[PDB]
Amino acid sequence: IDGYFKIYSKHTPINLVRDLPQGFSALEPLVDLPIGINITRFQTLLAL
Amino acid sequence: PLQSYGFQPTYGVGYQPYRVVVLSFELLHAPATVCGPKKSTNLVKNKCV
Ligand SMILES: *[C@@H]1O[C@H](CO)[C@@H](O)[C@H](O)[C@H]1NC(C)=O
Repeated sequence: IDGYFKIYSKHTPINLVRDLPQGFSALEPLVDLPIGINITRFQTLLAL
Repeated sequence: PLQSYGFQPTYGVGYQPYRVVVLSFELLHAPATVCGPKKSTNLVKNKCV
């Protein structure tokens, strides 16, 4: 949002095999990032 | 292309080494990140202010 980058995080336990569970939970804000650069796409990073 | 500065304490004003620092800055291409202190005062209660 206007250069500000905002990430909202939520830690929660779960016991299910593969799919998204059913229930209600909210994501509290974690930290706001004043980056100020444009973004067109993204890519994830893994541990080898 | 380079000549070496030679400074001695015997030099007068102008010939002495004058350390110079310039603080150049960029204008509003992003959210503001660097600036001065916003002063804060003591807290008061039980009176409209
Ligand atoms: C990102 O790219 C768009 C594409 O036109 C441009 O309008 C925008 O100014 C760019 N962002 C920055 C921070 O330069």
